[PDB]
Amino acid sequence: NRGTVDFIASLENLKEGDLGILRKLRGARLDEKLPGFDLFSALWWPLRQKNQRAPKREVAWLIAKLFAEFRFEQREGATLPILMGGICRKLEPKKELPRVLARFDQLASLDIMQMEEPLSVIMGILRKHQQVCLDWVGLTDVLSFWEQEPVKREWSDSFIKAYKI
Amino acid sequence: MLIEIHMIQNHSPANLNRDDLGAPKTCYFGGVLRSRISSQCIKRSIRTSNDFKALLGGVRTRRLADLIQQEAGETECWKKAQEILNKCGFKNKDDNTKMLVFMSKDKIKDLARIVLDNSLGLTEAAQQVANVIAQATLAPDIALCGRMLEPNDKDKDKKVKWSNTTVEAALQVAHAISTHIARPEIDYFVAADDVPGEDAGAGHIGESMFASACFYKYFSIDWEQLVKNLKGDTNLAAHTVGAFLLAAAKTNPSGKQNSFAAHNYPDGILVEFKNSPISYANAFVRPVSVVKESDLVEQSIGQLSNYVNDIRLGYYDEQSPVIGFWFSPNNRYPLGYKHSKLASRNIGNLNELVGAVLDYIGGFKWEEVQK
Amino acid sequence: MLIEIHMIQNHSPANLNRDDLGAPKTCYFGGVLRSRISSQCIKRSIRTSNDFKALLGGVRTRRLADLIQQEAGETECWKKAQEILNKCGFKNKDDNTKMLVFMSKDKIKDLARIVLDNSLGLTEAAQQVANVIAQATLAPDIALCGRMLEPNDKDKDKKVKWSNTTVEAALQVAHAISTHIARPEIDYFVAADDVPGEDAGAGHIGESMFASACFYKYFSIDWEQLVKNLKGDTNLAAHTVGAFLLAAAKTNPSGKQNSFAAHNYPDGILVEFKNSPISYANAFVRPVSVVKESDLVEQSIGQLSNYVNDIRLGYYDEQSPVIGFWFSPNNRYPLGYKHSKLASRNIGNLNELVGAVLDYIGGFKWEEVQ
Amino acid sequence: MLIEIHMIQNHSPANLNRDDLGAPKTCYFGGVLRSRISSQCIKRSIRTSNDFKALLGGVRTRRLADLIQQEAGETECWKKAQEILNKCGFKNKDDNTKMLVFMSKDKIKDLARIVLDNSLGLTEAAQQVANVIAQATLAPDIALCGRMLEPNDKDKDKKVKWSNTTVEAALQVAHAISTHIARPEIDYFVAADDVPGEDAGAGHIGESMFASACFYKYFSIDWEQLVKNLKGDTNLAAHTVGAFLLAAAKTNPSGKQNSFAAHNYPDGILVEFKNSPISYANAFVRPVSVVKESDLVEQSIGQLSNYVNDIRLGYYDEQSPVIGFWFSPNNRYPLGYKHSKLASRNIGNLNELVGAVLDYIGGFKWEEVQKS
Repeated sequence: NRGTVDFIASLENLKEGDLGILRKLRGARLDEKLPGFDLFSALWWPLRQKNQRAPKREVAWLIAKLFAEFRFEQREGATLPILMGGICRKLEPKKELPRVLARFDQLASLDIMQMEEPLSVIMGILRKHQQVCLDWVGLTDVLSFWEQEPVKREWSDSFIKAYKI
Repeated sequence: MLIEIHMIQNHSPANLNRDDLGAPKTCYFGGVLRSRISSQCIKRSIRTSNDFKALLGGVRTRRLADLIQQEAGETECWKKAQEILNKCGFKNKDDNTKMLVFMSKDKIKDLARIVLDNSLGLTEAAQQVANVIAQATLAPDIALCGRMLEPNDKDKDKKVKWSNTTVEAALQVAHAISTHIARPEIDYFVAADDVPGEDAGAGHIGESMFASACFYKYFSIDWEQLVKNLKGDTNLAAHTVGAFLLAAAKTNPSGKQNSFAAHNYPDGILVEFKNSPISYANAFVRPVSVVKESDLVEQSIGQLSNYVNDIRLGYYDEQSPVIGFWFSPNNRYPLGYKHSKLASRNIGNLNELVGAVLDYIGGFKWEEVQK
Repeated sequence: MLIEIHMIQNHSPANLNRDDLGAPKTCYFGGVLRSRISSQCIKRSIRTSNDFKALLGGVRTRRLADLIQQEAGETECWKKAQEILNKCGFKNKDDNTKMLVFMSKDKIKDLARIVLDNSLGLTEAAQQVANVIAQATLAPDIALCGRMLEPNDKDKDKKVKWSNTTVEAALQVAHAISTHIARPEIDYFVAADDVPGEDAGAGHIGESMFASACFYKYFSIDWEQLVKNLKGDTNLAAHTVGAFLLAAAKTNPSGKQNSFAAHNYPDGILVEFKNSPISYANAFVRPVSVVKESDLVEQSIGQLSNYVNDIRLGYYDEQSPVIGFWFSPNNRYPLGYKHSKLASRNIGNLNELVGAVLDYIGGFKWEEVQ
Repeated sequence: MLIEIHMIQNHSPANLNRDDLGAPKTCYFGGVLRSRISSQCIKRSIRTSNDFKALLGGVRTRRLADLIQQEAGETECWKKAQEILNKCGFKNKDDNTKMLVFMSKDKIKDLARIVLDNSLGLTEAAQQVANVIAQATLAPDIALCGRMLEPNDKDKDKKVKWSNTTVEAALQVAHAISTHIARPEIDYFVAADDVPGEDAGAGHIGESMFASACFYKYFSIDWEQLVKNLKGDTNLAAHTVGAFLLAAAKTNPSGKQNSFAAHNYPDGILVEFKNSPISYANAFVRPVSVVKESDLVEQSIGQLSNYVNDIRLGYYDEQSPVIGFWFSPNNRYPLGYKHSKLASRNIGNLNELVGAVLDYIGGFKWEEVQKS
């Protein structure tokens, strides 16, 4: 998973100009606004040459855009279901919890190509409670193998384990 | 001979069919979750449509004594009618019996005639009543949908043995599955108070559920069983077929349509004449994704055309060729830009499609058979 | 007969309809993400507009007792009215009934009259209140929107018998959707402290959301049901239709318009008369992608016109003619084709269009029904 | 009666409004990228301007205790004051409150009286503070922009009731949008070191962003709502309208003006009086593509005039006349061409336009409504 680590580290090493370039391209394709294409090609291509493994292009593009919009310090041990469960536990158990849980459970139904806005609402709820960390490497690894059933099983189980305690 | 209709219809965001919890109906097809519309919903929405009003000659009711009184005018016979209805094994729970009864509306006058006169006795009249409900099958809707009625046995009169009270269905309607994945959505609604008060709160807060999808509809009609259901009335059977095609094309289920108004027309109709029924629902075992170079309806039509080509080439039989018509408004959507050969005739007008269907069916004209 | 009004309307960057999380309401149409305006927002904006001000006959509210007490003049007629409403099936919760009640405003005087009378027992007064509430369905907005009322039978007295209350709505409104794909945007704001202190930090810091899109709105009016719900007065129905068209043309939802002010008039309004309702929302299954030469609104009108042409030539029968009126401001945009006209009369005016639809519907004039 | 202002204003390369990163604020309109100045920024620039100095009555602060002590002048009340603020529903956090209080300054001294009454009960003092805070709305800025204030009740008090604290705004401001496509620009900068060394490097290296643009701005004011909000006063309302027009026509945002200095006056103002609010921002859906024979401002004003004339002749009403004033300095730009006359008066001076505007509302004079 060293390629994912290098990808995330290169994402943190980015300056503010190309970060704004990526911020302006939210919800867009890869075939327009050439500076975004050039920046993404510079970010992703050296991973394949040295490292045999590399994250998928759609997953990498989604992660880069989400990082540009929702800049978070990468820290090991801060997976998205755990933080979501910790947020969900300190909620009203009658009305707000079913709504936020429905917004979370919408995520484990789509493909990579349609997860942008359902992930952006989650990151907005995270930013509302002033988070300072997110495991981008673990999220990228989970998003890579999103079609395997034990991956979704562990995602839901980690959410429930963090919610219950 | 069987007439099979396959339709592709993209819908605006709406909730045309929903379960007990309010969520839109879904199903698991091909290992993937798709949106569904129940077949009985489509059948009822076609049956109770304005374009089928000239053919509605049957009522499926629970209160028959009310109809008896309303068709007898002013002479009091409601308790008597309830009693004779109870005698033929129907029970009675506060003016409505325990079962629904399917019967043509023309025979209520006969039931009123038997219930009015005191010349006959009670129990024999009950037997007579059975002989009217077992023979009230000359309705287009009974002929299409089909009826089965099994009365009670713990309160029968022992002299009211029933004849055969079933009608085989002449129309098979499938559940309208979706061509792509399911995308359920929640609409968070509020309902405000017209009179200001102290707080800024509103009268009610809730959430509704809706989804937008492209549906694949499948219908099948058995012409021989249809003309047997109406006892050889080929003219009336052709009238039912034409009116059914018009109503099925030009009507949508009326579920939450005052808040969504998804009155969308089909974007493609394929009408085939066969001897054995085939369903093209396996065209979308792989769900339809979206490419920027096309749209959802065009991709769905292309997938349907590819699977139709596969089916025709893999199950060709020289003994039974199949003749089909493809309809799209003003030929907006052809049967894929790859073959141009699965459609025997390309039609751009719905009325011309109905006329060609009727002419293939029996050589009749539409305006002849409309009355 | 059915009167259909289709609108193509481009809006400034605004947030006209949100949800519990403060994001603009969206949907998934044609397999892609679109920006959505709920139908309730459009209906409420139409109902409480200046053009509909003379026709606001009905009131839907939870505090009916306050209205009864205010109409009755004095103050002591409050708890008694609460008792009558509690015996009618409306359980109270902190000086407020649980359920909303929709009724015409003219019958509140009768309610004050019966409640003010002290010579009548509780149950019969409750029965008369229930009867006059069930029969108070004469209002243009109640006729357009319909009514539902299911009183709580577990709390009401067993001697109270309700008549029919449901009214069939004579109007359908669709959730407005964007013709093109949706591009949500996040606006970073802070609220500045107005006095100096120790730190240079602000007050609040937040990220609101907004988006701009061109919408396709759809309304349908049933003429016969409107006349029937208005107790057979055709002049009131004609005035209601004309005022509804005027209010739908020149009123926008008020959600967060103090900060965005997207008071944009529609750039296309088409009116059709036909016996079955159809929505042209499938004109934009494929999103409208802007090119370097054309614009958004003209491309949207062109695609809508192409789909209208395909429908009119594909679903046409001689036994049901269709007469359409297309309105663009001083003929800024043409619709019917690039060379043909599918609308029987292009109108460059709004009042002339209203006069034309009234004159077709009955020969009525705006100087008589109003 | 609604009074509306539509402004077309060119701007030399600057960074007037930013975001978290530092990029100029953009938006999408008509499928293309634009340059945007947020309406909150325009409202703040108008509110704290020189032409609005005589009307700045209200204050929005989280430091009400400091203002109370400053109006009082003695030390030991201040801590006591925050205790009072803890009982009305303002939980303090690190020497200041947790939420902003927006109220007129003229009532602040009355607040001091409450912390000058040592015989008052704590609950009674909290109730009086809540009442006087709820009643402090007699200022032009609060009337224009409105107020929503919701004190928390988690730890507030018992038997303390808050009156209605809500003012409906009489001012609507639309976000400015460029009348063309947006071309952002990146400026590479370094920070030279003042001391010689062994490497001749720089102290810092970085980037900035900027863009020049022709903006459309839209303001709307409801006259009756403003008069109702100002407690029936009309002279102060006329002063508010005149000062608002003069400030919005002559003030710019103060963001990165020490490095870009884009103090450009507008080259066209449309002032309209009508019964409904209309916004002509749909004119520039097709972006203005610059041709060689003219410039940005002329084509923008021409397209705006085209849309304005088409709207006026398209939504024409009989029982509601439309009176319009068109302003350009010394008639430098008319309403493009291809029209006879659209606005009633083509005024060439700003103060004459203000005088005509005050004359339309009934015939008030600027110098005598200055006295309010």
